[PDB]
Amino acid sequence: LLKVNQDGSRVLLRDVAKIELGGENYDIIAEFNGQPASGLGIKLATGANA
Amino acid sequence: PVDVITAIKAQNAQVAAGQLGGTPPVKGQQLNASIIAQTRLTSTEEFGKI
Repeated sequence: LLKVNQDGSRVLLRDVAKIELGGENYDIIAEFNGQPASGLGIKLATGANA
Repeated sequence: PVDVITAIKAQNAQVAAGQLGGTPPVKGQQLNASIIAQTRLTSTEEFGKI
């Protein structure tokens, strides 16, 4: 509930904005042979054995 | 003094501007460039002009 109006109407968040389970960030998008994929990129620690 | 403090904090800062063509952009969007807003002070001058 964001603000209650005079006229009994409630102003919900649902109304004021669209709401979705979504990406924390939409910069990086990954595709494996065109098929959509998400990935893990491992960089080696300083000195440890590969 | 407290007002002087506030004033300075206020008129002198960098601020989280954002981005034109942010992520995710809309289908076909074709211009992508950064926003620059309030920039921190440079002169002895700009501080008088507060």
